[PDB]
Amino acid sequence: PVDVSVSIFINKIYGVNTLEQTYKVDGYIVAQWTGKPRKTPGDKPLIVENTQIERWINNGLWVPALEFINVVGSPDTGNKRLMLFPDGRVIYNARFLGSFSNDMDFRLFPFDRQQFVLELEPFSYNNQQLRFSDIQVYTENIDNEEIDEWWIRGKASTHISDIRYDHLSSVQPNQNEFSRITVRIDAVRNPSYYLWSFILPLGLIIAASWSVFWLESFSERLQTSFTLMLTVVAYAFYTSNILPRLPYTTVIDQMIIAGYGSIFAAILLIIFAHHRQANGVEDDLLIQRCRLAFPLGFLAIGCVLVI
Amino acid sequence: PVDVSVSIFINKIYGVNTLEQTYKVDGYIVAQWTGKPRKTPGDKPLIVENTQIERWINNGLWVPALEFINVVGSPDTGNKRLMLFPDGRVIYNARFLGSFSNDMDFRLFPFDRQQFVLELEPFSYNNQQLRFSDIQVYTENIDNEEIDEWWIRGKASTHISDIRYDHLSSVQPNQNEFSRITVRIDAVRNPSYYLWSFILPLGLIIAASWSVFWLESFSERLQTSFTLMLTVVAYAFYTSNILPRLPYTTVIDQMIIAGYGSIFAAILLIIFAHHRQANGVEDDLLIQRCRLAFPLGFLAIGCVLVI
Amino acid sequence: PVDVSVSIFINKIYGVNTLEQTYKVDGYIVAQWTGKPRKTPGDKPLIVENTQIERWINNGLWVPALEFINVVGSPDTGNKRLMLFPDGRVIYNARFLGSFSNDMDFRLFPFDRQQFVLELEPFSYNNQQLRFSDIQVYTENIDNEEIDEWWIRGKASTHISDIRYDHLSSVQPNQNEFSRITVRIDAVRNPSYYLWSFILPLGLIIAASWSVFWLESFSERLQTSFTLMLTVVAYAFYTSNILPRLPYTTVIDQMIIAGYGSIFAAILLIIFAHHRQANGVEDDLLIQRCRLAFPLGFLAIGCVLVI
Amino acid sequence: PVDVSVSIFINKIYGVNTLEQTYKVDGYIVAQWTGKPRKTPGDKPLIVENTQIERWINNGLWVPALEFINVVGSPDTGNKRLMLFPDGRVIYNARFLGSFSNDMDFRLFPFDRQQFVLELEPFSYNNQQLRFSDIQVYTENIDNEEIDEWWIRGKASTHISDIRYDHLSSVQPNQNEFSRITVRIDAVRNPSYYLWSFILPLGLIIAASWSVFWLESFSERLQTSFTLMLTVVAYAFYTSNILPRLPYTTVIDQMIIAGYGSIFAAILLIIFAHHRQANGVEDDLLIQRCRLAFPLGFLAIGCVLVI
Amino acid sequence: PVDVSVSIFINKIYGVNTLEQTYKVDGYIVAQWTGKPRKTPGDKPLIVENTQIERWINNGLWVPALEFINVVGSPDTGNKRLMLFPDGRVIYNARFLGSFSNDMDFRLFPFDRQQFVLELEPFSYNNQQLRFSDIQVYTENIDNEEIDEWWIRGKASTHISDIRYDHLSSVQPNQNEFSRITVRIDAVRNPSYYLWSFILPLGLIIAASWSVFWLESFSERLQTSFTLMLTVVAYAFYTSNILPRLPYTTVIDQMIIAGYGSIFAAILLIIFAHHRQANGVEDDLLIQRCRLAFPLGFLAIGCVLVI
Amino acid sequence: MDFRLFPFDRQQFVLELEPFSYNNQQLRFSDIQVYTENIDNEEIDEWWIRGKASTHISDIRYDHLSSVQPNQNEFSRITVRIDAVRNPSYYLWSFILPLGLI
Ligand SMILES: CN(C)CCCN1c2ccccc2Sc2ccc(Cl)cc21
Ligand SMILES: CN(C)CCCN1c2ccccc2Sc2ccc(Cl)cc21
Ligand SMILES: CN(C)CCCN1c2ccccc2Sc2ccc(Cl)cc21
Ligand SMILES: CN(C)CCCN1c2ccccc2Sc2ccc(Cl)cc21
Ligand SMILES: CN(C)CCCN1c2ccccc2Sc2ccc(Cl)cc21
Ligand SMILES: CN(C)CCCN1c2ccccc2Sc2ccc(Cl)cc21
Repeated sequence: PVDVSVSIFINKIYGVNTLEQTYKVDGYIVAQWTGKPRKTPGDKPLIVENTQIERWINNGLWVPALEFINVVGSPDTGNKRLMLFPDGRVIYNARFLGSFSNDMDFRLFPFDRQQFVLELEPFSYNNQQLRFSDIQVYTENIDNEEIDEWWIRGKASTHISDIRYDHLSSVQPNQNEFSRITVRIDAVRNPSYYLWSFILPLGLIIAASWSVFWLESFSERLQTSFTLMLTVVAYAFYTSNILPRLPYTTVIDQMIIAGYGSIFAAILLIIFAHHRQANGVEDDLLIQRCRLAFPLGFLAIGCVLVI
Repeated sequence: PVDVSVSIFINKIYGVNTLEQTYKVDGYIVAQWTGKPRKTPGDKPLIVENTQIERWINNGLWVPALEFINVVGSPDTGNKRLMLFPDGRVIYNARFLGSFSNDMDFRLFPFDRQQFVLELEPFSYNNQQLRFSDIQVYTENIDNEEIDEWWIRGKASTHISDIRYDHLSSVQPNQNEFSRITVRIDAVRNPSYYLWSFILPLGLIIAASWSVFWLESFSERLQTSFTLMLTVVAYAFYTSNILPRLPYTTVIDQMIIAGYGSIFAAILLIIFAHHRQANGVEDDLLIQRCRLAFPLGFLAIGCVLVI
Repeated sequence: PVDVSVSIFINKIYGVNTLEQTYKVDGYIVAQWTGKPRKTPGDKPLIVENTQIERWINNGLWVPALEFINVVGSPDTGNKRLMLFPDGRVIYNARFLGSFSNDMDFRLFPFDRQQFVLELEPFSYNNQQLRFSDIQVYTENIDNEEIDEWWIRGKASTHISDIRYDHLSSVQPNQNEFSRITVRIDAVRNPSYYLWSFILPLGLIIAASWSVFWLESFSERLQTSFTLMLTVVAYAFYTSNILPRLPYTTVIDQMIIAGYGSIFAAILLIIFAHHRQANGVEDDLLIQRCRLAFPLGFLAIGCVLVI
Repeated sequence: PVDVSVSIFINKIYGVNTLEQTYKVDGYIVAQWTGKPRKTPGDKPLIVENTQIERWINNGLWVPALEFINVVGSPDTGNKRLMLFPDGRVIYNARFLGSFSNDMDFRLFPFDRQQFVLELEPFSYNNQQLRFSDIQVYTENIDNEEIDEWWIRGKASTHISDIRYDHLSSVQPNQNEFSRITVRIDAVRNPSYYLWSFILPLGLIIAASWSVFWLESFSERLQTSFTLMLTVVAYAFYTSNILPRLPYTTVIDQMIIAGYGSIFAAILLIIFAHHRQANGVEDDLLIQRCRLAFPLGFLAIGCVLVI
Repeated sequence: PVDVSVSIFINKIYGVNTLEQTYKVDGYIVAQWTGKPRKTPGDKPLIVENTQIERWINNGLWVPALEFINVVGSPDTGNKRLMLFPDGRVIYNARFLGSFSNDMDFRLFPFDRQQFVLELEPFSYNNQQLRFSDIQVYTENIDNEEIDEWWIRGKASTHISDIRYDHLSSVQPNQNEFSRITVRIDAVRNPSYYLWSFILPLGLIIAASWSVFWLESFSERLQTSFTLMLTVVAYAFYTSNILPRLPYTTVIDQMIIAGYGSIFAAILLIIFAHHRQANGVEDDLLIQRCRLAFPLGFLAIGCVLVI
Repeated sequence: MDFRLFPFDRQQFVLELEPFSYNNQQLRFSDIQVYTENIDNEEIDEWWIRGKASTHISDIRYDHLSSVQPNQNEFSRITVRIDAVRNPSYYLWSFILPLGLI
């Protein structure tokens, strides 16, 4: 029941696809397993590069297909080599680049925590078993990820479990448990760019929105309101175009509704101030001095969005 | 007249293409059919992985090409294995990723009901017949589909019918019936994001549009109208850019016309109020108090949009 | 001089590319031609699927390369079969998906008439001749094409002509005429979406533009003009982004200039009204009552845009 | 030292890529060269289609790899045939589609002159020499290209020169000159669409910008300026999105700065008028009558942009 | 321990991908290494083109797989030839096009300095050693890079170092040092386009923003502020859409915050001016004459952004 | 230096640095800082530099008496090379031309 050692060198993780819940991983994979001894030229181990490998299989060299369970579509394989040893053992080494899938919650958008994962498992073998898994990452955190998009937190999580597959296990009674290496790296999004260039401007806009109450007239207030309205619609548009498209509301996306809100509540106040009067036309004395009472009310409701 | 058992494990449905009426499906397919017994090494069944399979065909192993009738372009095949059994039976197992086509009505829009479908049928065989179909989906609904885009309603819809193809059935008299497995999954779009972030803002915009009648002057009313106009055009653009492009009007798209409408109706009243007079310049007394009569008229016309 | 029968099943025409003058067509092609009789296993005709076909060619089976004259780049071929008959005749059957080219005039944009076309012709044969062509389309019109983008008018246009190719016909004296099947389907664009959601809003905008003459002041008129100016630029942008990019002016694109026009003519009038006077400042009495004379002049010029 | 005749049929030139300086060309290529006579079936020349060609090379048929020096990435080869003649001569014929590169100056912009080019040269042969080159285009100019994007001026430029490659010419002393066919067709951009739909609207906007001086007040003038400012920013955005992205300023791009300029110059004037006075607040009498002096100054500076 | 000479002809570097930190490089690679002498037809060296090469390996011709360490996905190989010499030496010559990865700091932005890099290294050989590396670039700078996006500063830079790979070096004791050629070209971004068309317009906008202090009223000042606000949001959108997307703030991106800043500070002053008074309503005399004190304060803070 | 195209030269000025007695002491990275400008003042100056920065840092074999120390005789050599063009003004304006007239 073959023991297989596996090593995964991860070279680059890039191009998240928020909508498809998808990321790209470039790296090498290495499998090692000891077979029946053989005679090699010299006694040096033998090297078999690319095209030559498939020919060695036509002569009964077994090389197991190891599938990336969580890759979306067959990956781009660059180079592959076999290392056939005189004492039997065999090393398969190949570089890969593949788009891998995992569940990704982006609802806390500019402040994400994500988990990029590789799942390896033999394509047709249940008593060929993954001996031990080793993942070699060569980076550093917190560091260059001001230039880079993501903050890795954890280093190395491995598993190597057994998968059941209870469906048509009568196709082969008593044996349908496959050996699955699971590799998972934890990462955090770099919330600098999105605050310094999206969160902050929106707040200033929402703040300056409240300055509508320091307009003297009423016509001034209500008319100006509509310009604020436009300002948000403009800023929502700017937001939507550049930010990653999703099927839920992000934190930024919530703040954008808060804008739409404060402004439309202003209009109501601005108008109800006018027509809650003692005569026909007296703006209600205290009410349009919600000048430093809208900011408080907004900030109070902006402390329950957090919890 | 060969019996073929089929099983389809569905791994992920993603990337709808509203314009092309198209979706992507990643999963495995398994075919089982009993052939002339053979000697396998040992008596254990024989495994034939990838490249090796095509070689077994060159020696007279028959393996039927099973076509995805409704796939748009030949799909990406990842790994394939044969399981040759000593008692004859044979298992073809392969992972696929393909862009599939089906009719899709998106007119409702953010409140969709769609039907993702697979159609399998042998490419050149009419008395080789699909024994039974089993589809294995491993998800859950109503559930994680706040993080996910779609709400599946049904689980398992199957078909296994006979297709006629009456065109040049004299090419082979009396026999042109192909066995077609049809698999169809029902799903609902998640109408959260689009309400919370598109429907609602537009309503507020349309609502605040009506507040034009609470402007005192006429110049104030008529001038402000044009800013409301701009506000809709802005919001139509924002809408159009982010939402899926289609060749018909969505619900949102109608609401956008309702905006364009109310605002232009306002303009007419606002102006007709001014010149429907007893003197040269008297704004008509009751009319510019359609303040809480436009909201009713719009809302009345917005309850016949539903039925 | 070989006779070849051809039939073309058209499964889907999708993804027009206005700039490249290009459309996508998914379907099957079948060629039939009678060769030297042969012995098949049993007496049942022999089936040769995919990879196996190329092997049968290495043994001297002639299978002509049929080229799609007007396909842009070699198409995606999915499955192919040979049907070798004991009495000689041979059937080639294969599914294709390809991006095809044809001349396409889009100057009447939302109200198009187009002609989607396939041109088939053998790649190296002049006395192998296309016997008869049959095209099998299974749709219906006027019908589901509210859900679908296009309205097919004609059904079946076929040709099968002979192409001259007079360049280096001394490479082979007296014989350079190739047999070219021409298939062409006529279709009309569904002008609903573009009217109900683009043409109409623009008209309301242009209409409301004229309401500028019902402003009392001159400062009111001239200033408001600049907001109208903004509105068109906004609406031009919205138009351009969503509509298909082209190298000529569409109908919509002209109407957008008509907007740009009426508004800039207003400014001139609005200003010329102010200074075409008897005293220093008298707005010319009749002129700023081109209130219901710009609409007529615009509508008069909008009845010569048609013829 | 083999003589090779070449003919290039150009079927379609489409999809310019302004940033990459890149275009697509679909067409056929034909190479002819006389070899050692051979026995053909019959005495009719022998036809060898596609896959079969590579098999004939395995038996010592020499077929020179002809490289497209200026193609970006190996091109899409559609169909290929050999024509083996009994008298020796051999004809290679294949259809190609490839993305070709050339230096492209887009600074003029909507009034471009460009030169689309093919450069052919053998990949490993210096005394195999391109006998004569022939290019077959079947179009017409001026004519259609109101429907088409480009105006071809010249017809046929050919070269067939010798390339030096002085780098490691000691790898093979005395012989490193390769025979290079050069084909180049000259074309002009169709400056209708961009004038009628971009150039023109911008001028009207810039013109209407100047009408700011016919506002009576000063507050009217200065405030309106900012709407003009917004108006340009709006139109700059519209321009940028639709027009081809570049790393230099186009003519349109300059015109857009001219807008930004006149409007900001207006602001300066409008304000300097107010505070260049004999009292505290007297708008300078002649200066705010730069009404028909800004138009002249702009048009004067717009006649030195040309030379 | 094989000596390998390498030459790299670089034809074109294009299509930077700011987000993925990625660039495209098309060129040829040449490897030369002297093997056991052989008999060639004639005594002329033998040429082996494309497909024929792979056949020569099946007969024991060793051709080392040389990997591009920093290429993202296996590159597009166009044509390849072997030049087998009678005296043993062998030349591998092939054209490639590949997307290569390198670290790229885009924070400066329109005034970038970048370093485009190739890393070549044998895929399975440590005592096969890269003798010497030669890179052939044929351009000129400062020069056409007004038409071209980038200004190359340096010419060459080579390395040829030894890489350790200390992970599972017990797989082969005492020998795991691979020979890596490193090529790096230095380049500068051409900051003309981004200054002349982005930096400048923004400044004029920000400058004209300050002209808000020369408005007479207070209602005029505060209301106009909101139009300036809109103007920046507009310009941010325009900026964001066209400029390369990044995960950090560019220089332009900072300037956009400076706009958002000055305008919101204006609002505060404009409002604080009104209610820092001796009576109920006296605008503070000196303060609203920060007319030529905001420009200075902004320019003072804009000289600490540099250092 | 090839001077056969004299008044119209292209030359390559080069530095080669390498440790005098060390093979596993290795030149980590090389950086060369030139502070000039071209085409420019080189009407006053004799030469026109074209390229800026060429570096190498290779390993030199020295296969002669490598048994003096078996298995280790590869020295780390920085190579720096600058490309330059001769200023063909003076020699044309004052030599080429007069001779043609003659
Ligand atoms: C600043 N350094 C974190 C840069 C590394 C960025 N990189 C990455 C990118 C996007 C999402 C997640 C990751 S994690 C990761 C794990 C291994 C390796 Cl080799 C690279 C990465
Ligand atoms: C929403 N949760 C049910 C998650 C499922 C998302 N996913 C999906 C996406 C778009 C449209 C339809 C579906 S159904 C489906 C069926 C099987 C699998 Cl494996 C994935 C999916
Ligand atoms: C609207 N119903 C006619 C549905 C068909 C639409 N479809 C189509 C799409 C884009 C452009 C032209 C066409 S025509 C056509 C011809 C044959 C077939 Cl099989 C499909 C199509
Ligand atoms: C009607 N005529 C304008 C046709 C020319 C259009 N087409 C083209 C497109 C973009 C850039 C350059 C060209 S030139 C050209 C040369 C040969 C052929 Cl076959 C087509 C073209
Ligand atoms: C003015 N000419 C130097 C243009 C250089 C543009 N091009 C380039 C593009 C993007 C990043 C780096 C470079 S460098 C380079 C090196 C060789 C060649 Cl062939 C082209 C380039
Ligand atoms: C116009 N500038 C090129 C003047 C430089 C002349 N100078 C020089 C002289 C003879 C041959 C080559 C050079 S290059 C060079 C590189 C660096 C420095 Cl610091 C001086 C020089």
